[PDB]
Amino acid sequence: LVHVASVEKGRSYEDFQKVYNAIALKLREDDEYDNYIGYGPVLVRLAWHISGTWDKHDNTGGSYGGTYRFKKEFNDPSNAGLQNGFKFLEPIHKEFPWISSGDLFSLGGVTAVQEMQGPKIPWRCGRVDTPEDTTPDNGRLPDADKDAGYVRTFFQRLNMNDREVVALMGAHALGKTHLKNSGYEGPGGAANNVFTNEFYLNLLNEDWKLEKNDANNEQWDSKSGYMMLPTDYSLIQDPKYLSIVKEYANDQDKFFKDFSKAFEKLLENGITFPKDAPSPFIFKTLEEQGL
Ligand code: HEM
Repeated sequence: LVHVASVEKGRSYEDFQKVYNAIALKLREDDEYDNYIGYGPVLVRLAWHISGTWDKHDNTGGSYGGTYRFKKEFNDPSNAGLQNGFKFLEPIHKEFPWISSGDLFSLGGVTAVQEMQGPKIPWRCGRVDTPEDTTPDNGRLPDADKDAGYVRTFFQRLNMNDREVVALMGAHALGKTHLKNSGYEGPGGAANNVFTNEFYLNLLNEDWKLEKNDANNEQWDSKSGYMMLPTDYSLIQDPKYLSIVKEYANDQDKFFKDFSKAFEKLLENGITFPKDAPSPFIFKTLEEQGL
């Protein structure tokens, strides 16, 4: 099963920087969402969920086909809450109807990371919408109540190794769990709409207690009001993951560079780029443009 990137007809870097900027300006404007967290975190989770359905064995799933727009995937229990991200991006799609759905959802996550002061994430265009019957079945996104061996095995299906898994999980410094969406409640730190390495610092430095929440699920909670999923906490229970947690807690730049590479890879899994494809784009932030 081969998915070849096909650039939206006649488009180039400037076109996609315009779409970036529209997303970024709306991120700035719609600041009230989720008790003033803003839409940045949910856009990052949307880009990950539309990509995290990929299966390396048969190239099903993945960001290419934009299939989150179809009911079966939109209504996956694992995707509860991401409707808010889709609705955010709808007026953007209306203004730029030429962009593919996969390109929009993945660009929304790149834009959110960068606007939240995260690393630059190179991004490539050319995902092509595919029909409803190419939508992957529910059940391909991971469970949160599991341990390190589950996490490790899960991510082999996405061709991610230990370092890439630990780097990607640093996105859990962003946003929060919502009890009605996932049966978990609370944020993982204090700066949860700024992209930093706080997730690793908090795993190492907080005093975590294993508690039950109001949905009767266990999670790790700290007296500062932070929380970790069981799969988050597994990163300090496993000695291989713990080493990498310590590395990223002690080196902000290294985390940013490893995250950028793993996140681009996540967003590009499944896609074949022609040798003649444009090189990846690195968008300027609004701040860098004086906008
Ligand atoms: C073992 C792997 C993972 C599990 C089990 C997991 C699970 C969760 C759960 C249960 C939530 C809460 C959803 C809610 O209640 O609204 C969450 C939120 C989130 N996840 Fe993950 N996740 C994983 C990996 C990742 C990855 C790889 C990324 C991106 C790189 C990511 C980004 C996020 C973001 C940014 C949020 C906050 C969303 C919000 O505030 O609306 N997750 N995740």
